[PDB]
Amino acid sequence: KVFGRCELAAAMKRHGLDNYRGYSLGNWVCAAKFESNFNTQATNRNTDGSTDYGILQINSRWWCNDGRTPGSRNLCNIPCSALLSSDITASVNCAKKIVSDGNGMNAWVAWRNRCKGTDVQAWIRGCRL
Ligand SMILES: [Cl-]
Ligand SMILES: [Cl-]
Ligand code: NA
Repeated sequence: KVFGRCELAAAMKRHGLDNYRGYSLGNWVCAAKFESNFNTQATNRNTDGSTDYGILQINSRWWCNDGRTPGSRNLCNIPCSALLSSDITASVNCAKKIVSDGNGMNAWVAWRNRCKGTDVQAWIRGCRL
């Protein structure tokens, strides 16, 4: 599914991401925009043979099992395909664990390079929440 900006803001808010570990909602919406363009079916292969999955491009080397990344962990205890559902719950619950692990949202390269230090508020501007 391809969310709209405010639709996705509202789903993330309902799932408890607004202010999670001190990151306001605009941060999570900006990151989804630049990681997946709000498309829950996005996949992308990395140089090391791992793959990133879903609206927040979560990586199979650590976080989910796709049966094809030798020597990887599955720290969110899910198959990676669960992260491509039109229901973002699986992605959000795994992201909360990632963002809790010490390095915050710097885990998301596109957040670091395209959202960090910008007016992330703008991403929720105009939405009724
Ligand atoms: Cl915000
Ligand atoms: Cl932090
Ligand atoms: Na894995």
